[PDB]
Amino acid sequence: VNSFSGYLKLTDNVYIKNADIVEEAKKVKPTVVVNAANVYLKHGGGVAGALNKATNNAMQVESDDYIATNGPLKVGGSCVLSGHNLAKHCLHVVGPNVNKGEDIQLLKSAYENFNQHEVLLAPLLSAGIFGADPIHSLRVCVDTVRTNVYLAVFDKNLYDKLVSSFL
Ligand SMILES: CC(=O)N1CCN(Cc2cccc(-c3cc4c(N[C@H](c5ccc6c(c5)S(=O)(=O)CCC6)C(C)C)ncnc4[nH]3)c2)CC1
Repeated sequence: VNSFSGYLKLTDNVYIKNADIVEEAKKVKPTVVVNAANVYLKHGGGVAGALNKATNNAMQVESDDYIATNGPLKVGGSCVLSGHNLAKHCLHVVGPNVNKGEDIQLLKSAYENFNQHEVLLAPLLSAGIFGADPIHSLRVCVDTVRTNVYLAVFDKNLYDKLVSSFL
């Protein structure tokens, strides 16, 4: 299905919309929804907490079972788990948190995880309280992702700065 609408195409493979990723996931029910995860898959705030709350904590129960069996992910790494009622699959991706001293080179590695899936609904990796320059995160996305990615950015002011810089 992947019925994305209202998206502005920036490149042959990158689209963007001023929207809440949770609301987009409920409407579209995409094949893959990307979560802006941490290495222990603990979804307490921001995007991760919003996606987990939309699943009524089912994402957290499943995440805890994955960590118990496989251990933590690494910064720049990912894992595929159920999307529950939001998507067929959830691709949990760990972008570097520069506000806590993690290296920005790892942002490229985090975006490279998107390439194993044909179509993804995703947030701007490492933006918000993760501390990275959001326009720089968009540049890395454009230069790294080669499959089709629909970026949901829930802030019209940020969306307008991204569309203006990209033009
Ligand atoms: C109608 C109603 O009451 N609502 C509204 C609330 N809605 C649920 C709801 C509640 C709370 C938050 C969010 C939401 C935040 C968010 C989003 N934020 C962006 C962003 C990008 C990357 C990262 C972060 C943030 S972070 O979380 O700071 C750190 C990780 C990396 C910023 C605009 C830069 N981008 C996309 N979708 C979103 N969703 C949503 C349920 C439905």
